[PDB]
Amino acid sequence: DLASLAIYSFWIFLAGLIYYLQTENMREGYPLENEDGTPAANQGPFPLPKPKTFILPHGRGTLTVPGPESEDRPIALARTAVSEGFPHAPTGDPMKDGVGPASWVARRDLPELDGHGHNKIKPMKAAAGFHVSAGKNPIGLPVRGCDLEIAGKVVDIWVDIPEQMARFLEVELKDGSTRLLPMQMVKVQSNRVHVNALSSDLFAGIPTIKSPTEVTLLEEDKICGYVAGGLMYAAPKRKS
Amino acid sequence: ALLSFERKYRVPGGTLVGGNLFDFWVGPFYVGFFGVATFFFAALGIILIAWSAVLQGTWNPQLISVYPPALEYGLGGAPLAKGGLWQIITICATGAFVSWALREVEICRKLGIGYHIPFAFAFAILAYLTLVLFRPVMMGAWGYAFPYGIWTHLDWVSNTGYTYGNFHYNPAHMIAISFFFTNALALALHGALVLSAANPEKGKEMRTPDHEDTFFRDLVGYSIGTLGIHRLGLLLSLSAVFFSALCMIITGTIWFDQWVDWWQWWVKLPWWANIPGGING
Amino acid sequence: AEYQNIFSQVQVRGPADLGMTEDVNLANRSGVGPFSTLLGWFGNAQLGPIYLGSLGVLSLFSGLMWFFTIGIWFWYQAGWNPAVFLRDLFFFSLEPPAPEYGLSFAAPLKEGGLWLIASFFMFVAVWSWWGRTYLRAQALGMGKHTAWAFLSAIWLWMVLGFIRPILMGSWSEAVPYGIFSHLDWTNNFSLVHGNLFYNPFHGLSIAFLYGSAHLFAMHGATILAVSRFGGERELEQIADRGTAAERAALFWRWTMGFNATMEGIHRWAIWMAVLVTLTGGIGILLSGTVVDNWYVWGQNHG
Ligand code: 2GO
Ligand code: 2GO
Ligand code: 2GO
Ligand code: 2GO
Ligand SMILES: COC(C)(C)C/C=C/C(C)=C/C=C/C(C)=C/C=C/C(C)=C/C=C\C=C(C)\C=C\C=C(/C)CC/C=C(\C)CCC=C(C)C
Ligand SMILES: CCCCCCCCCCCC[N+](C)(C)[O-]
Ligand SMILES: CCCCCCCCCCCC[N+](C)(C)[O-]
Ligand SMILES: CCCCCCCCCCCC[N+](C)(C)[O-]
Ligand SMILES: [Fe+3]
Repeated sequence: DLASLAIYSFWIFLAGLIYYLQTENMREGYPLENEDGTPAANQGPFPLPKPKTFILPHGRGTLTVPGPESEDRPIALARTAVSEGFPHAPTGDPMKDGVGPASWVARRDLPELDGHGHNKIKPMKAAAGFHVSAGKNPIGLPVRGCDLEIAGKVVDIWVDIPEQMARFLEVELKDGSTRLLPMQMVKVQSNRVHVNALSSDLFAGIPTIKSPTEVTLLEEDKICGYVAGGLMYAAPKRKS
Repeated sequence: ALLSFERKYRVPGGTLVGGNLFDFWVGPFYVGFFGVATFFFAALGIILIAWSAVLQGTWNPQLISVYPPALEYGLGGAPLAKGGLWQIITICATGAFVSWALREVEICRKLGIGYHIPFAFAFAILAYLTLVLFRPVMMGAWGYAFPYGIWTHLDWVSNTGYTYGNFHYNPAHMIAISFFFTNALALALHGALVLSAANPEKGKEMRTPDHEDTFFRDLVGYSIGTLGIHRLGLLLSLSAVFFSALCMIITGTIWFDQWVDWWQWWVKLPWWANIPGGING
Repeated sequence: AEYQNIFSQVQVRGPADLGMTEDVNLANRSGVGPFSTLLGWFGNAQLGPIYLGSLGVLSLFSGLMWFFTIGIWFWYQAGWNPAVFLRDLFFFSLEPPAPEYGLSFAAPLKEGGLWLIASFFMFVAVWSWWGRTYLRAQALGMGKHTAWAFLSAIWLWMVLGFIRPILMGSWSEAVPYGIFSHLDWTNNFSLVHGNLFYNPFHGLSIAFLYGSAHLFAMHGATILAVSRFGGERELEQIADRGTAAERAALFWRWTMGFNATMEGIHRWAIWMAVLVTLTGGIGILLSGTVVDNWYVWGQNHG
C-alpha cells in the first residue's frame, strides 16, 4: 500500500543522503594517514568525492577539495611508543614549536578581506569612526597573567569592521612592542584585563605581526594557537 | 589512522584522572580514565539488557523492554526480573553518560578549546535524570519512570501525558516546544545561509559574511551575526531542554490535576471574571 | 572563572553598515534603523536597513490582512468588549466551514466563509514571502538554499491547511486560527487516526526535531569552544582551514570516532532541520487519505 511504499522509499532516500553527507565531510583531512604520514591501509567504506572548486573573491584564487594534503610545516614531535596510538612528545618547547594545544595551521599569509576588498580587521585607531559603544573600555588597562604579574597595557582594540565587533586587544609589553591577545581569552575587569592562559613571562613569546596595521590569517593562527596552548603548558605558573 | 592534520595535536596532557595511564587512542577514539569508565558502564548495562531480554524471553529489538519496579516497591530495591535490572541499568546509563561528559572535558583540555560542548551535553543528561531519578524520587517510586524499550517508552509518554488530560496545556511544555521549533527553524536558516554564501550561483565567487548580514537585513531587517547565530542555536536548544525537564519535574508534584484547568487562574482574575460575554461567561 | 563568549564584554560601533550591493535595487532598501545595545550583548546591534519592493508590500499587507481578519472575529466573539477579549484571548477561534459545505466557498461569513478569507490572505502572504527569499538571494548572487529549505516548512503548512483538506473532500478537515483551539485540533487529529505515535513519519519527524536540537547544540557549542581561534568565521575556514576547524573536527573524531568539515557540518544541519517538516508533511498527508488508523496499519507492519 501507498504508506508502505512511501516509507520504504524514504529509507532508501535517507541512505543515499547519509552517503552524500558523509562523503561531503571527507573533503578535508582525508585520506587517513599512519603516524608517519603514509596513507593508511583502512580508509573505511566511504570513498572520496569528486572534487569541487570554490572561487575565492579578490583574486585570492581558488580552493579545490578534496586535494593533496600536507601540513606545509615542520612538526616538532616524536613517538613515545613502538606501536600506533600513543601520544607524541614535544621534541622542543611546544609553545614555541607550535604543537599540541599551541598548534597553528599554515593558513594564507594575507589578511581576511571584507566584501569590499578591505582588511576585515583593523586596530580601532585606524578604523573610522569606530569606537567602544557599550561595556568597559579596556584601552589603557594594565594586563595581568595567570602568575598575577602585570605583563603590559592595553593600547588598542583590533576590531572586525564588517561585523562590528572586537577581536583582539593590542597590548604593549615592558619593552615597547605590542602583541595581539584574542578577545576571547581575556577577562576585562573594572581595573585590569586578566589573562588566565598565560603567565606574564610568556607574553614576549607571543608571535608578532609583520605589519603593524594588519594581521594575516597565518599570524592569527600562530597567536591564537600560542595563547590557548598556555592553558596546558603554563600550568606550572598558574596559580588561581 | 589519523586525519592529515591530526598528529601535531596528539600530545600528552589534559587528563583529569590517571595521569598518563590511560592517555592514548584506540583508532580515532581517545580513551582516558573516563573512556574506560564509559566502556565499563555501557558494557555492563548492555549485558544486563541482553539478560532482561532473556528473563522476559525475546531477541526482537521491537519487543525487548526493561520495566522499572512496580509502584508498590516505592523507592526500595526490587528483584532483578521485576525491575532491579532496570534499577542497575539506570545506574549504568548515568555512569556512562557522566563518564562521556568527563571524557569530553579531557579532550577539550588536550585540544586547548572551551568546555562548551560537555556543558551542553549536561543538559540532555539532566533531562534523562529528571525522567528517571528526580521525578520518580519526588513522586515516591521508580515505577513513575519510563521503561527501556523502543515502542514501550512511547506508551509511557502517552499514558503519562493523558493522565493530565491534553498535555499541550502544560505551560512549560508550550515554552519548550517553542524553543524546539525555533531551534529547528534557526538550524535550517543557519545551515542554508552559510551554504548559500559558500556555494553561490554558477561561476560566481564565494560570497562573504557581509553578504550574509546583508541577505537577512534585506529579508527581515535584521541579521544576528556569525557569532550570534551560534550563540543562539546553543541557547534555543539548551532552553528547549531546560523547559522540557522543568515541564515534567512539576507534573505530578506541584501540579497533578488536568493541565487545561490550570489556565483558569487567568480567566478568574477578579477584574474580568464575571464580565458577561466571550467564551467564558 | 574563564570568559565564555555567551555574551560580549565590549561592544564597538562604527558607521551604519548599509550592506553589499551586487545586483540589488538600492532604490528599494530603507535606511538604517536604530542600534540596540541590548541586542549587542548577544548579536548585532544594528537594526535595518530592510528591503521592501512590490512582493515585500504584498506579503506584509496580506499578512496583516490575515492577522486582522482573525482579530476582528475575536473582538466580535468578545462582544466588542476589551476586558473579555483579553480574558478569553486564548479561547477564541476562527473555525473553518462545516463538513456540509465540503470544498465549496458557499458557507456564510460567520460560519466558515471568514476562515477562507484569512486562509486566502495567508496563502498569498506566505507564497509571496517565499518568492522574496529566492529573489533577495538572486539579487545578491547567492545560492537558493534558504528558499529551498523554507519550501520544506511550506510543505507541512500546505499539507495541513490546503492539500489534505482538498484530498479529504472538505475545508473542515483544516486547522482553525486560535491558540487553544489549534492544540485541541492537534490532539484530536491524533485520536481520530489511531495515535500518531504509530505513524512512522511522525516518529521520523520527532527524530529530526530532537536531532535538530541535539545537532545545533553540538555545533553552536563547538563553534563557541573554538571561537578563540576565529571559528565563527566559517566561510573563511572553508576556503582556508585553520586550527579552529581542525580542533573542532578532532574533538568529534576523538569523542565519537568520526567528524565533519566546516562546510559539511552545515549540510548535516540544513538537512536535519528540513527533514523534520518533510517527513512531517508526508505523515500528515497520508493520514486519513490512505491510513484511517496508524495503530492498525502498524499491526500489518504495512
Ligand atoms: C524547515 C522547518 C522549520 C520549521 C521548524 C519551521 C517552523 C515555523 C513555525 C512554527 C514552529 O510553527 C512558525 C510560526 C514559522 C514561521 C516562519 N517561518 Zn518557518 N520553519 C522552518 C524553516 C524555515 C526557513 C528556512 C524559513 C522559514 C521562514 C518562516 C517565516 C515566514 C514569514 C511569513 O510568512 O510572512 C508573511 C506575513 C507577515 C510577515 C505578517 C504576519 C502578521 C504579524 C503577526 C503582525 C505583527 C508584525 C508585523 C510584520 C509588524 C508590522 C508593523 C507595521 C506598522 C509596518 C516565519 C518567521 C522564512 C523566513 O523568512 O525566516 C525568518 C524562511 O526563510 N522557516 N516557522
Ligand atoms: C524525550 C521524551 C521521551 C523520553 C522518555 C525519551 C527518551 C529517550 C532516550 C533516553 C533519555 O535515553 C533515548 C535513548 C531515546 C531514543 C529514542 N526515542 Zn525517545 N523519548 C521520548 C519520547 C519519544 C517520542 C515521542 C519518540 C521517541 C523516539 C525515539 C527514537 C529516536 C530518537 C532520536 O532520533 O533523537 C535525537 C538524537 C539523535 C539523532 C542522536 C542519535 C540517537 C540514536 C538514534 C539513539 C538510539 C538509542 C538506542 C536504540 C538505545 C539502545 C541503547 C544501547 C542498548 C546501545 C529513539 C529510539 C521516536 C520513535 O520513533 O521511537 C519509536 C519517537 O517518535 N522518543 N528516547
Ligand atoms: C541538550 C540538547 C540536546 C538534546 C535535545 C539532545 C537530545 C538527544 C536525544 C533524544 C532527543 O532522545 C538522544 C537519544 C541523544 C543522544 C545523544 N546525544 Zn544528544 N542532545 C542534545 C545535546 C547533546 C550534546 C552537547 C552532546 C550530545 C551527545 C549525545 C550522545 C551521547 C552518547 C553517550 O553519552 O554515550 C555514552 C553511553 C553509551 C555509548 C552507551 C550507554 C548504554 C546504557 C548504559 C544502556 C542504555 C540505557 C538507555 C536509557 C536505554 C534506553 C533506550 C530506549 C529509550 C529506546 C548520543 C548520541 C554527545 C555526543 O557525543 O554526540 C555525538 C554530546 O556531546 N547531545 N541526544
Ligand atoms: C496529542 C498530540 C499528538 C501526540 C501523539 C504527539 C506527540 C508528539 C511529541 C511528544 C510525545 O513529546 C513530540 C516531540 C511530537 C513532535 C511532532 N509532532 Zn506530534 N503528536 C501529536 C499530534 C501531531 C499532529 C496532528 C502533528 C504532529 C506533528 C509533529 C511534528 C511537527 C514538526 C514541526 O516543526 O511543526 C511546526 C512547523 C510548521 C507547522 C510549519 C509552519 C510554517 C509556516 C510556513 C509558517 C507561517 C508563519 C505565519 C504567517 C506566522 C507569522 C509570524 C510572524 C511573527 C513573522 C513534530 C516533530 C506535525 C507533523 O508533522 O505530524 C507528522 C503534525 O501535523 N503531531 N509530537
Ligand atoms: C488587538 O486587536 C487587533 C484587531 C489589533 C489585532 C489582533 C489580532 C489577533 C489577536 C489575532 C490572533 C491571531 C491568531 C491567534 C492566530 C493563530 C493562528 C494559528 C495557531 C495558526 C495555525 C495553523 C494554521 C495553518 C495550518 C494554516 C494553513 C493555511 C493554509 C495552508 C492556506 C490555505 C488557503 C486556503 C484554505 C484558501 C483557499 C483559496 C484560494 C484562492 C487558494
Ligand atoms: C532497550 C532497547 C532495545 C534495543 C535493541 C538493539 C538496538 C539495535 C538497533 C535496532 C535495529 C532494528 N532492526 C533494524 C533490526 O530492525
Ligand atoms: C528567534 C528568537 C525568538 C525567541 C522566542 C523563542 C520562543 C519562546 C516563546 C515563549 C516565550 C517564553 N520566554 C522565552 C519569554 O520565556
Ligand atoms: C540526518 C541523519 C541523522 C540520523 C537521525 C535519524 C535516526 C532514525 C530514528 C528511528 C525512527 C524510527 N521510526 C519508527 C520513526 O521509523
Ligand atoms: Fe556554523
